[PDB]
Amino acid sequence: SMNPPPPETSNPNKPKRQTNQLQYLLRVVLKTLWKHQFAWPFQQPVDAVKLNLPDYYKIIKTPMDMGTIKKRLENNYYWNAQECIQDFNTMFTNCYIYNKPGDDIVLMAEALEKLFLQKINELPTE
Ligand SMILES: CO[C@H]1CC[C@H](n2c([C@@H]3CCCC(=O)N3c3ccc(F)c(F)c3)nc3cc(-c4c(C)noc4C)ccc32)CC1
Repeated sequence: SMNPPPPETSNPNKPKRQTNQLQYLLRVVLKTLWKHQFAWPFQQPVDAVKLNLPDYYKIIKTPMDMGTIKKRLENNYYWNAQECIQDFNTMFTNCYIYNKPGDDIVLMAEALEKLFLQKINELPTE
């Protein structure tokens, strides 16, 4: 099987706005997770061809990753902060769907998710 194309990251037909919460999601939340020791597997779409995982995209139909999330933020793809938070959650739960619970990559995603939730609790008002 081929890989699917990556998720859309820009849509000129979607309205665009800057908000304090979206800026925080980019400049603090995403940046902190990006620099975490376990970030590398989550920095781009899963290359199931390279990883020899022919069933990945048979099981995962809503792929999401931090490279896509960051591009979405940079392209003003999200109107509401909750849309971005949803994509982070999708990334984590995809890992928990595809992989067996004791697997190293699941433990790594759990560590990233714990830090994510801490940073989301510091989201500013507005
Ligand atoms: C830019 O090149 C990429 C970097 C991440 C590489 N990678 C790796 C590399 C190569 C394969 C073996 C290995 O140990 N990897 C690795 C290497 C260094 C790390 F710091 C690390 F956390 C993992 N493992 C990946 C696992 C996943 C994954 C996700 C997310 N959900 O389910 C699975 C399976 C995704 C990517 C993985 C694949 C090539």
